[PDB]
Amino acid sequence: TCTRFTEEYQLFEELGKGAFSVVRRCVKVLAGQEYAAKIINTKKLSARDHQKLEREARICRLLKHPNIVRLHDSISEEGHHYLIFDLVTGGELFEDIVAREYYSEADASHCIQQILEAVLHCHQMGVVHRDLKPENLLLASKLKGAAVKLADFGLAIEVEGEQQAWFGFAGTPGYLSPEVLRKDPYGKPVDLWACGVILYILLVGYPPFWDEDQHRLYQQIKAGAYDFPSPEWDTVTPEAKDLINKMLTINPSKRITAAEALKHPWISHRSTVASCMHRQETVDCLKKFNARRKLKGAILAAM
Amino acid sequence: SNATDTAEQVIASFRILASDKPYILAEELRRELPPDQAQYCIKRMPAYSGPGSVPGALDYAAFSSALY
Ligand SMILES: Nc1ncnc2c1ncn2[C@@H]1O[C@H](COP(=O)(O)OP(=O)(O)NP(=O)(O)O)[C@@H](O)[C@H]1O
Ligand SMILES: [Mg+2]
Repeated sequence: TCTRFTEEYQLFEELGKGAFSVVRRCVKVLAGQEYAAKIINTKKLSARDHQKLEREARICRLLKHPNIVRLHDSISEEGHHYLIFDLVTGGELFEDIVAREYYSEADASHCIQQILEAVLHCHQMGVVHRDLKPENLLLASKLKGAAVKLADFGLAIEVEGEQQAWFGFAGTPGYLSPEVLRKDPYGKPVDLWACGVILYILLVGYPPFWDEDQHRLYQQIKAGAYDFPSPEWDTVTPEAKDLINKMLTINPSKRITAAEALKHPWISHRSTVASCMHRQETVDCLKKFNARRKLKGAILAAM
Repeated sequence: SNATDTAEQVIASFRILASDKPYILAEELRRELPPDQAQYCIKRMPAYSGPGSVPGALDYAAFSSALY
């Protein structure tokens, strides 16, 4: 009979939607302060889905970092759960890169540094995100230089120190790690593989692994079969390629960690190591990357 | 991830894959989309007869707003 969200917050327009959530702008009425309310209708959830919802809420409460969405409040009502986050208004990172038109390695390095700081924080708190991908990288605001914010802890899991386990087949196909595809025990390194996929896209605007046949895609991932083809990779610094190679290492025990990646010279010495040259082809490809993503989901939604 | 798909986003995405043309071609759909998704639009997109039409021009705009 307690209805604290209904009593104290006013909902406005939809900011986004998930498979089983809607995110609406809300205002804490007494304060006049805006937030984002992630709302899950709980009336028809299975027992396992309740457990996943409770897990996301616990993990979101735990994570306080400048590059991670920040939970303000959490409210349970009869048929609804509300996760109330600080509002981020900059939209998706990849949409912003295209909209601002110009992009260099130095920009990509600054961006992946923030993603790695967020990932490191998760890992230091015993959380593996498992779903790092462009759609979960938001920007804090429309201000130039706004912070990247890692979002959507709906697939995140809790690990104990460095122990690996079969935590299940979860994630998004193009970002899945070899160890997950092999059904091997896994842990924190899965996030660094995904970071390597993201970094590759930030440099050239298309994904390292891509095949319409998903069986073949997974074969390519498991084989680590990516390339740095000419001409676009000819102008990418050796240090950027080196960091990608170390993230896209099939053996998760040899794959670079978030802490180590933050010390890599292309990150830590970005001002002297990363190229400042604008990469027009990268932005043009990213525009098509974003378009293919949108149509893939919209063509399936219409089917 | 955000699952919201709007008509303006779908039309603009098709227009991007059509290299900014006001229509899209079958071979462009086959290059850019999964073979299954490439055949779907090819079967359900009406012929484009607007400004700058060519043989094979498909009206992704009419297709898109029919749904979204
Ligand atoms: N704090 C926030 N501020 C503003 N918009 C937000 C915020 N959190 C989420 N959104 C928007 O809502 C969308 C969906 O949020 P998300 O947490 O990814 O939902 P989800 O239900 O877990 N999606 P999915 O699991 O991929 O089906 C995001 O992509 C943003 O567009
Ligand atoms: Mg989710």
